[PDB]
Amino acid sequence: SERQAEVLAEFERRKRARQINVSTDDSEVKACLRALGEPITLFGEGPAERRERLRNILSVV
Amino acid sequence: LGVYLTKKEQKKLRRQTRREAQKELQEKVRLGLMPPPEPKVRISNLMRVLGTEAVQDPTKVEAHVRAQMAKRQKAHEEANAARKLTAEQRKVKKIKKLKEDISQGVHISVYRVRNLSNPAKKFKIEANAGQLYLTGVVVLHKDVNVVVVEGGPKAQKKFKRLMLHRIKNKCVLVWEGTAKDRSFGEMKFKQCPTENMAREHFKKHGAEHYWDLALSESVLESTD
Amino acid sequence: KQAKASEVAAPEYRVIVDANNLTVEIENELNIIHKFIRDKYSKRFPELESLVPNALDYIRTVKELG
Amino acid sequence: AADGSVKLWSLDSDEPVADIEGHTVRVARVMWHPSGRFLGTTCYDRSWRLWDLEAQEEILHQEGHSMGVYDIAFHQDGSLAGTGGLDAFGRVWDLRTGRCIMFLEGHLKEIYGINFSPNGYHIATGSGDNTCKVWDLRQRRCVYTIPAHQNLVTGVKFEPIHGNFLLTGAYDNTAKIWTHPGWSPLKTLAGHEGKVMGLDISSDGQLIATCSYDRTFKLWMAE
Amino acid sequence: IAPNLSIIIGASTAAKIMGVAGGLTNLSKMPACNIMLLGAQRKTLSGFSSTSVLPHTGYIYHSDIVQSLPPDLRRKAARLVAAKCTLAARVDSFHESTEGKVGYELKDEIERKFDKWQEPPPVKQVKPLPAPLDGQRKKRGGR
Amino acid sequence: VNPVVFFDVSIGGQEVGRMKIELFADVVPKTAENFRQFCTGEFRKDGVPIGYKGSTFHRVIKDFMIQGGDFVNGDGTGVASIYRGPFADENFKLRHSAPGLLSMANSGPSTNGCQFFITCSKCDWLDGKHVVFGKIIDGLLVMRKIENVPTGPNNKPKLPVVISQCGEM
Amino acid sequence: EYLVSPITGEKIPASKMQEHMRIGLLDPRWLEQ
Amino acid sequence: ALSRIKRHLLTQRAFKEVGIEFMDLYSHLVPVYDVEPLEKITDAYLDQY
Amino acid sequence: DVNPKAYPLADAHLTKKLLDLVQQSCNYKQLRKGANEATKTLNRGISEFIVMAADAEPLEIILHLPLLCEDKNVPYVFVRSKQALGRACGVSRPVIACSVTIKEGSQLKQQIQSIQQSIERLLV
Amino acid sequence: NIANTLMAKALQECPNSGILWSEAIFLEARPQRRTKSVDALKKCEHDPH
Repeated sequence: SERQAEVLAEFERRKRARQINVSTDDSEVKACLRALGEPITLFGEGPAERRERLRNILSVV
Repeated sequence: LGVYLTKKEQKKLRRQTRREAQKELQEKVRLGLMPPPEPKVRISNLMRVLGTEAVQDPTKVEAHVRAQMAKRQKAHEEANAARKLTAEQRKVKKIKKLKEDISQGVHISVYRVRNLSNPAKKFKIEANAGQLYLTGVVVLHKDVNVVVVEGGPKAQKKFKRLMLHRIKNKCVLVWEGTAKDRSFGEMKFKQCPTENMAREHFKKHGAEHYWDLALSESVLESTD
Repeated sequence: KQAKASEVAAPEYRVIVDANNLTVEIENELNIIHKFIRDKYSKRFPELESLVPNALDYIRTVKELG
Repeated sequence: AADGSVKLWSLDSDEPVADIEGHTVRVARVMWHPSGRFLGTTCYDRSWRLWDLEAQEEILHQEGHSMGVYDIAFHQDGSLAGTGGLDAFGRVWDLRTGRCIMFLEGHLKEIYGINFSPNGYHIATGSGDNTCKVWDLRQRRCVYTIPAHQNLVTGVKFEPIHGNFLLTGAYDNTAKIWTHPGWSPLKTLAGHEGKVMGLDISSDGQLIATCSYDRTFKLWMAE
Repeated sequence: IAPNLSIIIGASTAAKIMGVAGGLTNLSKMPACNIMLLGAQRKTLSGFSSTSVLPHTGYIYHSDIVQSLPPDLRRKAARLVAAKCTLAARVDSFHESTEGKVGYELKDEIERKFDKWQEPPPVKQVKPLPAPLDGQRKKRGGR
Repeated sequence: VNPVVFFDVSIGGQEVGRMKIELFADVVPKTAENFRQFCTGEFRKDGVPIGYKGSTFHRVIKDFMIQGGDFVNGDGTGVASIYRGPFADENFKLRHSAPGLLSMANSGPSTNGCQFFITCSKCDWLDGKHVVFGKIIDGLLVMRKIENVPTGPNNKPKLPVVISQCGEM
Repeated sequence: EYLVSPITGEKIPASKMQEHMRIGLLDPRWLEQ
Repeated sequence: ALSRIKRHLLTQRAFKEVGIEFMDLYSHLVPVYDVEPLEKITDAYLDQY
Repeated sequence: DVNPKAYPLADAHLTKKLLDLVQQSCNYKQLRKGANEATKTLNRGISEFIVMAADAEPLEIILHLPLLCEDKNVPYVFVRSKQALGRACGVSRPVIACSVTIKEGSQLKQQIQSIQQSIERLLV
Repeated sequence: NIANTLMAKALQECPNSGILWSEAIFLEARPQRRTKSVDALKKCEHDPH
């Protein structure tokens, strides 16, 4: 059914997320996130949260 | 340039990778993609894991636990054997064929031995030159053995330690330096009783200065 | 003393260096003096060495004791 | 010095009389002209400057080497000057035309010892590759190669009277007294506790002073 | 003689340490862990403990800045000062920053370290006592 | 360049889109700094990113004004900024004669706090009383839908129109 | 400068190098905590 | 244990902090001292010897 | 470049071998980090060579080591980045000076000697 | 200083020399003789010197 398919899709999406390289420079991360079209800061998130958001966005695309 | 990492960072990276793999396996079990892991049973573990059922039919239980142990052991062995075949492969072509990076500079060591009448030492020197892929030549004359070896720095350091410590009338390096390109061909010997023939053979490749330095060293040894 | 009194081509650097070597020279000769005083006073008082470890304090002590 | 400033001092005053500046790189060599007026300074700025006594200005800042010029060797007549760089290259420039004549290629490491022969036809350049190339100025080719030692040769100079013998000094704590022609070695000056950095011969040729890396100067005289 | 090193510590202490060391060059060649041991008299314990003697304490330990610290913070302070003192010598022996710029650049960080060590403790929330437990909590078995 | 902010408008639980409002730091550096501190926030009250995130518009006068952003009281009486309380006006060079401009809403001089008022039309009486904190460069349809929301007594909207997310764009 | 991350294998400048390491191996369960 | 005791007798001069408590006898407060076991064994052997 | 005073500065090729040897010595516990430990080893006469970094704002804090080396007849070499030297030393914190120590019958001997020769080939 | 350099050179090139090591002690200053020289010297060899 669709439930197994979607949970497996999210499973390999997370697995891809764990295996994607993102630079540790905050400025470069900000520039990359701006290029991707998303706001740099999400309700005052921390830099680690910003890096995680960029990693997830890269994983989805 | 490549950068190392401290032992603390090595331990943390290994621990993070192992924890990542364990979480991956556990969440794979969560989603049903993987069967729940079976208890690891050995001979000592037998009566603890399958105690209530080993009394039903002990020999079948013994067979099952031995099959599990052998399955783990054989799983470990396959990869090891395949990568040991990989060892043979590289050792004969990728783990022993280096050449010491001799591309921009050839270390040339020319030594002058006094007594080299034994063919066993010449055969061992030829085997050491062929095993280390070091070029050069050898000229024989009256109480003179001019052995020039041009190659890499590690091959020259091995040949100097073999000729100075592993081979025994005295052997001393007359000229140890660097050259732009190679001058001598394969490791061969040339017997020249006259000094003019050895000088012409050295000047055919442009290495008459080594023969002149060997003659000057012999004259200095015979004078004092 | 002359260098000190001047400020009160022979630059001041050599005077400073020779003074900072004189301190070690006089420390060594004072160590010799203290050793000799210890050797002499061992007859009078063979225990004050362990009791008084400092050399200058030893010399002042034997001066005030005799 | 290594700061780039040249200090021209007198034989009586302990202070330098002239402070010739204009070089930011470390000044490797500074040699006066055989006429006595000019002075060639070779530094690590990949160029060679020329000063004068009555002018005290840059006469010719002749660049051209890929690396810094380590040693410079002028001719006995003063018509040519052979500047050797740290990129195993040696340019023989003309002191009357202002152009390079000979390219002293063939060395492997950086050339540290270069000195023209007093006969006016030979030129010996010693590099750090445990060799020494003696070339001919008339034949325009390398006449011989002299592997004098097994270390980096830093001092190579013949006799100032006739040049019948050449003193080759390397970092192997020993010097070799070769010869003008075949350069067959005659004397092995050993006993130095450190690397032979500099060496010089007398004007008559009876005493040779060779300094070492052990902060001592040793003279070798005939006995 | 030693502008930066005179800036770091007391002038009398600087003179004493150079005198016992043998010179500016002699002191600059010494390891930092050895300078703090300069002028450490072997005070004999008169039945008291070794801590009362305060052993392994040098002229740097008795300097002006080090003596202005609580005793529990003294020894450590000495070490720090010694290290920085060494740096000053390793500068002063080569005649650099004769105005004392390295001296200030080291004394300000010494003051910063002293402030950090003496800083008031931060605010730490207290853990409320956990609630009483009921039901069942799965606890594993095994070896 | 001028800092650009973004705020997702959520009216009645339904997202009407994000509103890109760039703060004019040249004419109002203090208001732009307060908007940057209230957009994401690092540590405002005991290490908590308090700001304009989660606030709602408490006053909605149709084709006149949309005032809100009060995170203290929620009814428009809250006054908070990065200067530890209310701050003075930056400059009077900016006018509210253009729709979409978000000014610092206040009850008088030197009382500009966290309350921001987006002008839905040209208000000549608001010029000089409140300084314009920024201009809406994008998302004017969400502001027009929030300004046309039904408002009850004292211009209080009967439907919850709050900001779901806020940050720097 | 330019250095290759031993844990990432990307060319990174040396000025941030040490910092690149510190936030390079940061454990995500620290974010969870 | 005896070797450690001898080493502590010969070299050890600085010791760890010892706690103090007071037994209340409602007439006087008797001091009770808490010493580390490592030093306690050495002191006990020393007392016995 | 950045440190013009560092006359015995190693090239890019030599730095890789130097750091590899430093890491190997750290594996064999034949390395002493820090200027004070290098000075202690030199005074003890147990070191063989010193690897120092050319980036340090009070640079003279390392300048005592070369002269002492000339007193003890020990080669010394300069390196560009202190962070790389510290990473080779096994310490994340930057290190400006490290020393390599002698052990009886050490397996690194030949490599040590090789690098030693290079330093003498680098001097002038 | 040159004597110390030569001494250091001699110790480096000729270890296990009892007379050289003992005379090197006498080169070393009193604060640096017992603390460091004699211990490594006894480690090197047990010559009557």
